[PDB]
Amino acid sequence: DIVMSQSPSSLAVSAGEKVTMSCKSSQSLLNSRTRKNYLAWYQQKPGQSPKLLIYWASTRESGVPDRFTGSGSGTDFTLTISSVQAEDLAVYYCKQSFYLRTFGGGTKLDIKRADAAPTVSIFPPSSEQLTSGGASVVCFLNNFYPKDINVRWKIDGSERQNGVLNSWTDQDSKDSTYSMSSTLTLTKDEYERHNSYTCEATHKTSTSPIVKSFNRNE
Amino acid sequence: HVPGGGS
Amino acid sequence: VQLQQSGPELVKPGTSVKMPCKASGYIFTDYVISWVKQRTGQGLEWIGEIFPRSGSTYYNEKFKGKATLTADKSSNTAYMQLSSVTSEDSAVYFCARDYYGTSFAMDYWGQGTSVTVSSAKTTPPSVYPLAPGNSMVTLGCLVKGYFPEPVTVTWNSGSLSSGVHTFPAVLQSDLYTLSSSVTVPSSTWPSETVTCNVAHPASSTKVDKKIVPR
Repeated sequence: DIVMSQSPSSLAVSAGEKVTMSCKSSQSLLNSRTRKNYLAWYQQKPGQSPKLLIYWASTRESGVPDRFTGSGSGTDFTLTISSVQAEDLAVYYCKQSFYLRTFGGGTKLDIKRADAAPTVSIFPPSSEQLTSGGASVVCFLNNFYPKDINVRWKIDGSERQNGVLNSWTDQDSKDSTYSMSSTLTLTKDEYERHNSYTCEATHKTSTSPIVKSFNRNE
Repeated sequence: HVPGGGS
Repeated sequence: VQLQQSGPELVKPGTSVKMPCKASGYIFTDYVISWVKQRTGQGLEWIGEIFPRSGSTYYNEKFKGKATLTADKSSNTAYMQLSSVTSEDSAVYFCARDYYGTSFAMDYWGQGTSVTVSSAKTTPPSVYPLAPGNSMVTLGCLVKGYFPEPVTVTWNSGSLSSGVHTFPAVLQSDLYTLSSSVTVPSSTWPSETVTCNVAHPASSTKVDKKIVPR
């Protein structure tokens, strides 16, 4: 019945900066078993299974780089990352194994990088889909930063607000960027009543919205 | 089989 | 060392699911297997552990009477069985090797079994090519109207890796839709063929959609 508490819940730093995060246990994790505190640190990159980083409060697991350093004793513990890399994008959990097991609720690590304008791409519906009666128009917005972005769909100049499904990638561990998908889905019937289709992106990197269009005929 | 390091 | 979990599973409310974790590269009886739950966008959550040498178990209070942890020495396989399941049990479930005796740490983890609890029916995806309407060209794949999650997307059977984004699925009224974008040199397409490969474990569907111009 031991609880684990992590803070901060979230964290952001630029590549190269140092970061520190804290984990506290409701009771002592130390023992008669040598100096040992039974506390571990785990890393989870988006889509991936967890990875053990540190055990015994301070000891590096094999194949974990030295820029990861865990510390603390009793009921107070710390993970420090010196020289944060884009690839350290992850959630970090702390875990007690002094009695049974209990995980922390995690500290999410976000990376801060330079600003980056999106590659915007527009894709009309496919022949296959149209044949079966749907009309999905997809707009990709790729490799931008910061994550704050807004999309507007225009059919023949009029903004359209339903049938729109958006999805954001987790932050990219190679270049620290984000990407986004937007799909506007209509009936084929509704799609064949108009010509010009436009996706408009509003981002910090341009004062003027980034536009891509196509014409159903042309 | 013990329930953790604290035995 | 490896821990091999079953593929993604759709199960009905009120029923059971039993998932395996097949162990290898080590002495099965010298370590404990521990099991961990993770709900969509939530933290990790420990379920319990089993010491295969003896068969003895421990449980997070939370999961007593819900989760039954078993093991098989002869085939180096640990099992977790969930009973009388509800939407609450829909999650990814990991098995992990815990170095009971010292580290008391989970040094190796399985790929995790994605379990969805719903009486909804398995629907294979409709996969659509996305061909476009400065050297670098972007193309895509639309993966629409499937259930349950997950699907696996690759491009030229994984040979094209860099410059691929697969976007998270989004749920609309019992069906999932997601998409993937791939970005190659404008020099390589369509002069060379590009195909997206969609796999939906729950229906065992594998679709290959070739991206053709126009």
